Amino acid sequence: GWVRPDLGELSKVTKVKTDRPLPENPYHSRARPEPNPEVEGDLKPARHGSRLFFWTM
Amino acid sequence: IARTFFDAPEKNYERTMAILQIESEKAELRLKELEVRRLMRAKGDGPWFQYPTIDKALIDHSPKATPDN
Repeated sequence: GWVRPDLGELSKVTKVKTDRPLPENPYHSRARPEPNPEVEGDLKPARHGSRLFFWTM
Repeated sequence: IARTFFDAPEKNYERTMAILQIESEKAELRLKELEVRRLMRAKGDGPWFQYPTIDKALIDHSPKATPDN
């Protein structure tokens, strides 16, 4: 009483119910470096202009 | 001559005080800028001298043909 599978039946993606837990760290990765602090706040105008030699603005 | 053409000594005095304040603030700002640039060149933790690295949005996380990857 065995039925031969048709075309594309064996190539299906199926689901599996298993008791073993999901590995939370399969790559054995360590702690990522902390990113740089972002930029925040409103843009105030430059204090006393360019401040390049004698230029006032 | 003093009434018609010449500025008052008080006006010149306070104008000089304002000028000195402005250039003193500019000089302290310049020194702080040089120190900040040196520190961010040395450590690289701030917004400047952030040379690009590889973006991590190009990685494919789908299962591959071989399980060992």
